[PDB]
Amino acid sequence: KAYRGGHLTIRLALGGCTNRPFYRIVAAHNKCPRDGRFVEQLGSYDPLPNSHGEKLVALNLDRIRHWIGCGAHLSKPMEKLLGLAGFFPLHPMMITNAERLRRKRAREVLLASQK
Amino acid sequence: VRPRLIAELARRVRALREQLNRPRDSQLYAVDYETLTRPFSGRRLPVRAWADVRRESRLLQLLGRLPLFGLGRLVTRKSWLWQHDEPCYWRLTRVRPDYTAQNLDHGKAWGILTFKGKTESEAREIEHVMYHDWRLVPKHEEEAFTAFTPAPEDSLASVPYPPLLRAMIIAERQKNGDTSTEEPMLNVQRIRMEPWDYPAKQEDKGRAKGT
Amino acid sequence: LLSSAYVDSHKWEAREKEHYCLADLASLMDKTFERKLPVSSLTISRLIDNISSREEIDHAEYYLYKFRHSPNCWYLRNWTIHTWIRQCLKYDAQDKALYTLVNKVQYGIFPDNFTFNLLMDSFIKKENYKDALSVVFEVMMQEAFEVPSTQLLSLYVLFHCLAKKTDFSWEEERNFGASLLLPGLKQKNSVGFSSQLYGYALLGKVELQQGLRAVYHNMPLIWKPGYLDRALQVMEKVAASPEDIKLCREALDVLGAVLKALTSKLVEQLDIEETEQSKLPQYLERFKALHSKLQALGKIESEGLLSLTTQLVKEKLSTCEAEDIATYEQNLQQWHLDLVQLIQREQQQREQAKQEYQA
Amino acid sequence: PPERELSRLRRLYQGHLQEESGPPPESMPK
Repeated sequence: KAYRGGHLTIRLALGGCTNRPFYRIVAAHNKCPRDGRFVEQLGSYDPLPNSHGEKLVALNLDRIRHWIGCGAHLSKPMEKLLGLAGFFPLHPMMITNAERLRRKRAREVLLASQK
Repeated sequence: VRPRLIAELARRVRALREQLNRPRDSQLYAVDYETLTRPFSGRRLPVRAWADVRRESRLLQLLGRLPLFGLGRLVTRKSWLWQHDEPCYWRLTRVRPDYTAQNLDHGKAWGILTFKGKTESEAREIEHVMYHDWRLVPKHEEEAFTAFTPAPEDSLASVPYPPLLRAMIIAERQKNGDTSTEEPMLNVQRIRMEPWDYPAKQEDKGRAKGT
Repeated sequence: LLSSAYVDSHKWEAREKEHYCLADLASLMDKTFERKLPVSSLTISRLIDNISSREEIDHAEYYLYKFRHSPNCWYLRNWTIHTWIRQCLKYDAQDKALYTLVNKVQYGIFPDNFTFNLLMDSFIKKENYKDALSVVFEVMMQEAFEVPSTQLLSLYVLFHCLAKKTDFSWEEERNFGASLLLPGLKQKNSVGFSSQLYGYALLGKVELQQGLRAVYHNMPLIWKPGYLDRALQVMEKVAASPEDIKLCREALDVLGAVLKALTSKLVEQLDIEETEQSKLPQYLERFKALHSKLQALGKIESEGLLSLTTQLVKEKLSTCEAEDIATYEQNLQQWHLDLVQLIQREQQQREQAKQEYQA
Repeated sequence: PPERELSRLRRLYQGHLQEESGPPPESMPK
């Protein structure tokens, strides 16, 4: 199928059931549906903690590098996941959110002290 | 396959009618200053431009008042003047006015760019000519305006690898027998960071379609 | 002020011209325009050459307007603008020349310095200093003070008009300040420095009362604050100048009056920078200290601005006129060569087109 | 950031500014 323009992107396709999400990290044409046709599955991400209190992320790093070297873009959640893995630098927005949460918690602690 | 000739005829007719009914700059880039909407389409301009649209001048609103449409004069932008301290300007070389405009205040321009004191080699088409953001450098001020001392632009030559990728590089190095203690390192000298407001290529840009 | 030789029209009237009826050329332009086709610069040049009456000036105005609003507006040649101004002067139509000059956007009249001087001097001879001042302001708007003759004439007109003006608006402040700063910066004498000081004072008053945008918007002026500071720098420079350069008492009085009156929308400046309204008292202190210094050094001139400009004109206008006349004759020769080239080119296309047509 | 850059931003965003935030807490508040 020929799309007008478009590009490959590595992103998260949502599967699982209601109230139980699961993600497949896939390289797909950006114009394709979220859970539709893809070029290759590059990993998985279970966002729910398991019995060991862990969020399991599988990354096919050889193929991720290959597809990035073939001109594939990255969705922002995928960049954040790769930053958490140590494969990429921590995304700026994660740092900014961490600082914002620090400031909010400091404000709450100051409220507690004031009371 | 049954030939589809009506489709071809329609395509050719549409192409001919679009290249004969081209909307002009005076029509496309006119603005109603009271409501800040384009009369051609009726679409409102973004809020962050409103004040400038009421205060600043378009490029050819300046060039129409000059001999030869101001070829060779220096033109800067309000946004550049606010954003950057180093001189940013265009040296005009070619101007194509929109003769259909009543005040000849629309058209296209070409020139050589100096951005943050760094001058380019060749002259290319100027973008954002229709923006209300343009100022003309007075002749008696050019010497003071163009003055710039290039500061030492010594930035980082290299950066560390991300933790996991560094670990893999080192692990592969040790597996292949090499025992070097030198840190894996990413070269960033050839990755030059262009400011987001640097002029883009107006030649590659599109145009609003007549309708 | 300009001699008869400067304003003499004999050499222009001796140019080679192809005779046409303006009706025929007007009809050909009309057809070309209704067909949405471009008109040559040669056609409008011929039309402007062949004006032969005061009604033909009215028609040539209309066709200048239409050429300006045509695809080849940029190609309006300088000899055509000079000839348009010459014809307007010849058939007692200075008002029409001024109308096309002020609405230069609609008509494309961008004269050279010789033509500005011709128009301004005609107005001065007829003692029409209001229209001469209008021409001075049009010179200022086009930043055409590159020739000393224009500078001297403009300064004379400006000081003449200022000697008799009391009720005085802010747009007028801006215009007079720019028109006195631009020629003043090019004159390295007492007239030039006094004009610089006076114009900086006026522009600083405009900046302080109405805002800096009121100063620089649609003007040949910079968008940096500190015009009163620049006036004080003019005073400081004069304090450290050779013996000959002095400063007129009238310009100093104007600056003092402006400061004494001043000390009695989007924000364009950074909030870390000090405003001019917060510097006015230091401007007063500096003005008084510098006034005392200049009075001690004998660098204050008592002659009025108008009289001292008058003697400067009587001293230098002759040489400036000689230089201008030489350049003017060179320009006439070059214009003749270019016009014959254009005529040859169009004759060639017509012949080639007929050759193609016979096939 | 330097004060000049902050002033430049305050000029760029006249009337649409929120309270300027200082350096964040060094550690996560408890």
